[PDB]
Amino acid sequence: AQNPNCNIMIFHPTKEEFNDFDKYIAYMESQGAHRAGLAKIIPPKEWKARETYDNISEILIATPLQQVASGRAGVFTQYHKKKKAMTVGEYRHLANSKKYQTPPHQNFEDLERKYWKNRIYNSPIYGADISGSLFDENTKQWNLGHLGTIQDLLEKECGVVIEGVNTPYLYFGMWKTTFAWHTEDMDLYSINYLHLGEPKTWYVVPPEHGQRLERLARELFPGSSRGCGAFLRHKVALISPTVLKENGIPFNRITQEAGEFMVTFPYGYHAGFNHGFNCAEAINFATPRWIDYGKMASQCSCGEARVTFSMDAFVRILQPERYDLWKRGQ
Amino acid sequence: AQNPNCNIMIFHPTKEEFNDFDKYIAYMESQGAHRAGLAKIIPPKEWKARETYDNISEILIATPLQQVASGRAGVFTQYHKKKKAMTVGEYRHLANSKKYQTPPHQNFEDLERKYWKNRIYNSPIYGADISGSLFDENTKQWNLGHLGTIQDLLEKECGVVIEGVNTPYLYFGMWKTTFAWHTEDMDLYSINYLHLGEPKTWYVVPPEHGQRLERLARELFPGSSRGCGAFLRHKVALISPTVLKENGIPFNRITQEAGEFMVTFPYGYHAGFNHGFNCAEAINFATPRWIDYGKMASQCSCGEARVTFSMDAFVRILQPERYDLWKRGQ
Ligand SMILES: O=C(O)c1ccnc(C(=O)O)c1
Ligand SMILES: O=C(O)c1ccnc(C(=O)O)c1
Ligand code: NI
Ligand code: NI
Ligand SMILES: [Zn+2]
Ligand SMILES: [Zn+2]
Repeated sequence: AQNPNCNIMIFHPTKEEFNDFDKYIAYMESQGAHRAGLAKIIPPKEWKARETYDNISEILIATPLQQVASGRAGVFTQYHKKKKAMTVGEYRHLANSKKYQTPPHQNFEDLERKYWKNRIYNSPIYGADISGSLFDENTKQWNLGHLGTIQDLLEKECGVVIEGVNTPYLYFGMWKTTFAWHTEDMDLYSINYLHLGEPKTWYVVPPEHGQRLERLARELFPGSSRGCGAFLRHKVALISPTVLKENGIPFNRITQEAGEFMVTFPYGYHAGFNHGFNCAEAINFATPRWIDYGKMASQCSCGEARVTFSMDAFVRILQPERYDLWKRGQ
Repeated sequence: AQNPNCNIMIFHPTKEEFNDFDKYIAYMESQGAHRAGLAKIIPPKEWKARETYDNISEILIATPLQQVASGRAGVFTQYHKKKKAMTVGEYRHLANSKKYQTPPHQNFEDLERKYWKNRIYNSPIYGADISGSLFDENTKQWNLGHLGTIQDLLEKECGVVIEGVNTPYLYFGMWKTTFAWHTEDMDLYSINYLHLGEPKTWYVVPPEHGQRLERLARELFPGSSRGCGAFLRHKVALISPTVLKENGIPFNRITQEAGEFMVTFPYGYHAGFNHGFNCAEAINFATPRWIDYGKMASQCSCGEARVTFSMDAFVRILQPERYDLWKRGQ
């Protein structure tokens, strides 16, 4: 078996290999990349997402989110407090202000230490889940707005036509902005491109060990667990690498820099943080190998978890026994 | 000047002419098609949207709408009463039931007479604005899920990058289901493909005469006009061809059949009805010629008009003086 230790693999496709997206995902999996839950892909030197990022300041962040923490430094939850709308230009200025700017640091490891030591004592503001794309329409390779849709994948594999659409989202981050431990909706794949700015550090648990993370989370957030059998779907819980190590949870970490893609694989739990002002674009996607994961995906039915229009058909077709209960939660 | 009488033109592109969508829209306009407000395009015989429609019955209509009329036979409003969810298979069975099925009729003109005589005395159920597509992903020509986005058009023309996405919608209709007099959001173009089933009859006012329709509507719906300076944006008012003729309003009519495209042009008011069970797909789009119409588009700020996520950026960039007032309405 390839990649038995479940290491995060890094790929350097040629421009020829960068033409057929589906084919290259399949290639990565043939080398065992999916066992880690996360892979990095560095585009060929001839490739670019768009010409420049000089004209993005007028994009609106309609609902910036202030991420307020509760708990202890290595085990905490965060809630999202809505703030007034602001443009990307205004947001960038805020990110670089004395209150919010990245501190002096020696290297990525030093900054990681500072993050886990000090995150809970600040409340950074995140510009998340903004429908849109920064890929040029003329970019034909790995354009996240031009991927095959999940609805078409389900139709091709299972023969049923369903409603729903599948479009990309933008994320504008600043120092200490945080994404909580989660898998994707319906345990889909995701792909994330860091367009511009400072790095993003990722943590990931191998899909074959996801249940170990779930069990620890139940122990560490006992009230939350009693409230919902799938509370990690709420995307609010953080556990540090030190605490994961203390509890023997298998995981890996890697830092993504501007110009790099990350792919998360079905049922790969991940979490992470931004180093400073940046912009990323992400979208979910499916392959034939996903279908079995979709059929088995846990669901939140307590009502807390956010849910897109497209989710209904996924649950309806792949999980008909769970559909009525889930629908009541929606 | 081409097409000075503003007649609805019908086009028969060859398979070669069907390759470049933008180029063919520009060609139609060079022949004066836009002066009518509406054009029909019959695809080349070699073209197909998808292989079959045999597997669409499991699509969900989450919120079917019962269209309840008030007023008189030729001048009425309709409101939408929400009904329980049903699949397309269930909806098709309902459309064909004795209560809702198309009556016996001699030809399209006979059915049109019956529609305007009897519409208000029934309340048909419409499956409208369902995000999704029935085009095969391998259909490369005139695939309504693969058009250039409005956001990219605005960026190309005016140099500013904006948030937002632009995806198609499905419409499942039955006898007497009705679309009220309206122009598109921001006076955009639209394109409509009738995938399957019974015909759709359209009425349209030439863009150069849109104000004449607005003035008559103010006279015929005086309370509505007092409530909102752009109340046709609410998409609830119907005026028959007989009443339009009585009041000297220039208009044209045409019936669309399965397998045919209709394009509406900026500020072309249109209305119409379905002949029986059918399914259509539609999306808005822009060209460089649209920008001046977008800048001048009326807006509803009374709060009634529905508004997509994408609308914000359009108003923000093209109509900054109106943005604050419009935003309060949203
Ligand atoms: O905020 C991010 O960068 C991020 C990373 C991974 N996943 C998500 C998500 O919402 O799935 C968001
Ligand atoms: O219901 C339709 O077929 C239809 C036709 C034209 N326009 C619209 C619309 O919502 O713009 C809907
Ligand atoms: Ni994620
Ligand atoms: Ni319309
Ligand atoms: Zn829950
Ligand atoms: Zn209004």
